[PDB]
Amino acid sequence: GEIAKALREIAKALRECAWAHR
Amino acid sequence: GEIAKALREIAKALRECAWAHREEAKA
Amino acid sequence: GEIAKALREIAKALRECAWAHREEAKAL
Amino acid sequence: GEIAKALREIAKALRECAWAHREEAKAL
Amino acid sequence: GEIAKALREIAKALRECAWAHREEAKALR
Amino acid sequence: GEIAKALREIAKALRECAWAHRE
Amino acid sequence: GEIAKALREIAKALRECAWAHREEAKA
Repeated sequence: GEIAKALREIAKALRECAWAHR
Repeated sequence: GEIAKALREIAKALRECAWAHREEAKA
Repeated sequence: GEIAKALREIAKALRECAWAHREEAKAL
Repeated sequence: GEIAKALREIAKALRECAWAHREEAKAL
Repeated sequence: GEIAKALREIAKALRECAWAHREEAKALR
Repeated sequence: GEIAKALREIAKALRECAWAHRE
Repeated sequence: GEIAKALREIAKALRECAWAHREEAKA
């Protein structure tokens, strides 16, 4: 579903926020 | 749908927040 | 719809958090 | 609706997180 | 509702993240 | 509900993000 | 459900964000 896909996109962005902290 | 579209906008904003932190790490 | 509008408000707030943090990075 | 109200509360809290950074930006 | 209650719990957690950021920044003086 | 449980998990994770900077 | 699974993925990402911030603070 499109909503689930967007939520996974949100998670991916948050993983970027954590990896930026590298 | 517009809910999914708004959620994608949130993801986009969070990628900004990632970009800002990278600029923080380099500063 | 009201939920979509609230979600966009969340996105706006997060753009406001990115802006504020860039200013921290520039203040440092 | 209650869900939209809670989502707006989340946006408001995130504007607080921005505020916290701005106060820092003006200090630092 | 349970979903709304959980979302409010998220808002509360974020207000805690704002408070913590403010104190961390002040702890670094 | 499963969605409500995951949302509470998100809240719990955010409290960890707060404790990290308290730490 | 797929939505609940995605939300749990978001929670997991935020737990990453706490681990990363904690190490930043200790570094």
